Amino acid sequence: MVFGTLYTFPGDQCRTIAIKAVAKANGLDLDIRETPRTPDHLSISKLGKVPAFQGADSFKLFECMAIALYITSQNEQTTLLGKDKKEYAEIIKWMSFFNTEIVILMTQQLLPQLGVIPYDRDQVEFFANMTQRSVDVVEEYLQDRTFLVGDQLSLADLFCAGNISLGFQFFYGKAWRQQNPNVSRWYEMVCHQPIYAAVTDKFQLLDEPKLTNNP
Amino acid sequence: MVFGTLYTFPGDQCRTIAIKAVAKANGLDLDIRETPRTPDHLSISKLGKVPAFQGADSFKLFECMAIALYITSQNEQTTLLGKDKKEYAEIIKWMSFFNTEIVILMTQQLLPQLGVIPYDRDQVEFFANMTQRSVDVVEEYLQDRTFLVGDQLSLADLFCAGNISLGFQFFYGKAWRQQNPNVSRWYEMVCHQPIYAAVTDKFQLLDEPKLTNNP
Ligand SMILES: N[C@@H](CCC(=O)N[C@@H](CS)C(=O)NCC(=O)O)C(=O)O
Ligand SMILES: N[C@@H](CCC(=O)N[C@@H](CS)C(=O)NCC(=O)O)C(=O)O
Repeated sequence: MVFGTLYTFPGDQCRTIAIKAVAKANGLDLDIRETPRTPDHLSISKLGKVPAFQGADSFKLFECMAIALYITSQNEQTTLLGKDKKEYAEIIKWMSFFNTEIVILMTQQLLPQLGVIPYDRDQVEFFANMTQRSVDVVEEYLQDRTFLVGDQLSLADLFCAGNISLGFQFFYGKAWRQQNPNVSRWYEMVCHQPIYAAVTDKFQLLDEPKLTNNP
Repeated sequence: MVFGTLYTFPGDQCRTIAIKAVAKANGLDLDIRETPRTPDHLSISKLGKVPAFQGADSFKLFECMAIALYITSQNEQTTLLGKDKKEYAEIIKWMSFFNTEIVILMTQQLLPQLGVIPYDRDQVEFFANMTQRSVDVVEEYLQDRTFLVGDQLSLADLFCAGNISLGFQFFYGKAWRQQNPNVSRWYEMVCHQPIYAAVTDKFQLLDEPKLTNNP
């Protein structure tokens, strides 16, 4: 049967890819609802935030990290949560870092350029820079590393790749990829893992950025 | 011996209380460094962010959630990480929700009123409101609940109480506590748990808020 219901937006959302991916890998079928702010969604997330999740259980969850972790843990033989307590903590670290120091700031960089939140290039430039100095941490970390954590694919690879994909959809052109080769190489690798590619549209990179200022 | 080193600010910092508390409960001694941005701190957190942690191991960690979880997990008999996979996920949820939907917004409410980041009352009012509608989720959730997760104290109680304490230091006067009785009652309860009170200054609540606008 269906293991539960996941409320999200249409397509390949930054905070949802990794959740779909580990569900299909662990053999848990999800019903996907792509219409936010319905009574059943707000029953989980009173604020109407995506992603939100309800088990067939009807066990309720919000926060993308919690949903990803709960799904992943269903498989007591999983390989994706590290070898030992150290590596588990590293996975928590990178998930939390990508969710707060990259996605949040990149969103402040992006929304003004789409019209959503009010616009100001001096403010938009501030966030582009802060976003980039956080990504720089990852660029340098991945020098001579293949995976974020240990020697095989983990939930952090899938979750954080999914997060950063926002950057590859809008800002990260060939030029950017030239200055950020390790992140580019790692991202491109995660996106070609079967577990991840199974639940996403076809991989594709920008030539020119779709965005600079002003709009 | 010392289990490791924790870099933080002086006193009862929103993202550190819970880390000190579970360390002293699990019998792990920490060296506490209260001077940020030293070479050994930036060796962990290149961005100079607090909290950061280095084991005697010299296992390195940043992100308060990851540090709290790593310390807590050292005690394979711990009671603080829930009964089963459902409750573990609930703890992740509340930790992540408090860290992003409350502390982050409350910080945007606070900094302009202290001079740090530029000031604007229309913007400061926006964040006060968003902060409060996230706290409202917790107020309503705690109606007829004692603990955030299950029937006993958990890491989420300690971590999230520690987070929200920022609100009690600056904005949450007797008036506020009247409109938010469940959060007030729960917070006051966590702050009197020995594990938590052991590593904090003496509990104390505001009468009038220390802050409104303008400054
Ligand atoms: N702290 C949440 C953030 C979730 C979030 O903010 N989602 C956005 C979409 S990416 C949303 O649903 N916004 C609707 C709203 O904020 O009202 C998490 O980590 O899961
Ligand atoms: N995502 C981090 C946030 C840590 C953070 O931003 N800490 C603040 C103090 S509360 C800091 O150190 N700021 C210094 C800076 O940003 O340069 C976490 O959850 O641990």
